Amino acid sequence: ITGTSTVGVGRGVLGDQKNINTTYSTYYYLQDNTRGNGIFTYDAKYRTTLPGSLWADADNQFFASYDAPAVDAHYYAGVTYDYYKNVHNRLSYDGNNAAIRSSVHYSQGYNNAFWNGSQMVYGDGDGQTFIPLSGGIDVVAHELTHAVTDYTAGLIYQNESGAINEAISDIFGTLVEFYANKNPDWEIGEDVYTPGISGDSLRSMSDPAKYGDPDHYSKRYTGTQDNGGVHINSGIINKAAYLISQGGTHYGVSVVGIGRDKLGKIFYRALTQYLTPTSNFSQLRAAAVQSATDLYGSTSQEVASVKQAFDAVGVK
Ligand SMILES: CC(C)C[C@H](NP(=O)(O)CNC(=O)OCc1ccccc1)C(=O)N[C@@H](Cc1ccccc1)C(=O)O
Ligand SMILES: [Ca+2]
Ligand SMILES: [Ca+2]
Ligand SMILES: [Ca+2]
Ligand SMILES: [Ca+2]
Ligand SMILES: [Zn+2]
Repeated sequence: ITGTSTVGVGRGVLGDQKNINTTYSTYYYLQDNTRGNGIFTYDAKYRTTLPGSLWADADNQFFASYDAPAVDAHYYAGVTYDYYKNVHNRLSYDGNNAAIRSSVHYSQGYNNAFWNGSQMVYGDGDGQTFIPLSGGIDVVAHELTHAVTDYTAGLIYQNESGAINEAISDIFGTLVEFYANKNPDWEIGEDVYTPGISGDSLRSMSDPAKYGDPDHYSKRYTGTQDNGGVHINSGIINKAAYLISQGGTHYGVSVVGIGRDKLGKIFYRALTQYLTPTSNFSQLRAAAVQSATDLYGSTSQEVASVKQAFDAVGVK
C-alpha cells in the first residue's frame, strides 16, 4: 500500500521485544519499505486461503499474543534479506528485489511451514509438537531459501535433487541463524519445536542420526515417503556441510574445518553457478569442488576440505 514508512514495536513468539518496519495509511501495516521492493506480512486468520489480509494494526504496537507470529515472520524475513544482500550481494530471492510475502496463522493447529511457489506460509503449531513456526529464525530462512533455490538451481523436489534442495535450506537457515547471532547452533527448528521438551530439534546437521536421519550415503533412504526422503537424505549433505565448516572425524575420515563464511561462499556459488534442476549428490560434490576451486584455488585447503567432507559421507 501507499503510505509513509514508520517503526513499530512488539513482541515475538519467544517473548522478546523488537522494532519492526511498518507503513502508515489510516492503519499501520506490516509492510517494510526499507528492503528492496518491500517485505509484506499477512494474516491468514486460521484459514487456508492465501495470502489473506495485509496485516493492519491501529496503534503500531504489536504486543498481543495473536501478533507474535506476525512480528517474527516480518522481522526474520528482514534479517534473511539482509544476510543475502550483505553476505552474497543478492537482492531478494530473485536477485532483483522481488517483494517478499509471508502469511501467518495459516490453518488450525498446523505444524509446518512452506514456500508455496510465491510466498512463505507459517502454521501456528498445535502447541505440543510446535509453537508458531515463524518464531524460529532458521525456519524463516529455510523457507525463504526455498525461493532462492527455485529461482536459481531449480532443484526438483524429489529424490537426490530434492534432498539437496532441503539441505541448502537447512544450511542457509543455519548460516542466517549464526548471522543474527542469538543462540546459534547446527540444529534445525529448536526454538519452536516441542515446547515441553528441552534440548531437542527437528533435525541436526552436526549429528543427523540423533533424529534418525542418515549421515552416510550407504544409509540413504530410497522408498517413496517424503518425496523420496527429501527431509531424510538431506542429513547426508547437512553432515558434509557441517564437516566442511567445523571439521571432525567421521567413520574414520578426518576433515579440516574452514569455517562458516567459507562454507556459505562455496555453497552459494554452487547453488547459483553449477547446480541444475536434476543434480544428484555426486554432481553436488563436483559443483562444490569447482566452486571452492574458483574462490580459493585448486591447491587450497578449502578444496581439500570439501573433498574430505564428501569422502566422509560416502559421496564420490
Ligand atoms: C524447517 C521446518 C520447521 C519446516 C520445513 N518445511 P518445508 O521443508 O518448507 C515443507 N515443504 C513442503 O511443504 O513442500 C511441498 C510443497 C511443494 C510445492 C508447493 C507447496 C508445498 C520442514 O522441514 N518440514 C518437514 C518437517 C516437518 C515439519 C512440521 C511438520 C511435519 C514435518 C516436512 O515437511 O517433512
Ligand atoms: Ca496494536
Ligand atoms: Ca538456536
Ligand atoms: Ca537452529
Ligand atoms: Ca523442544
Ligand atoms: Zn524445506
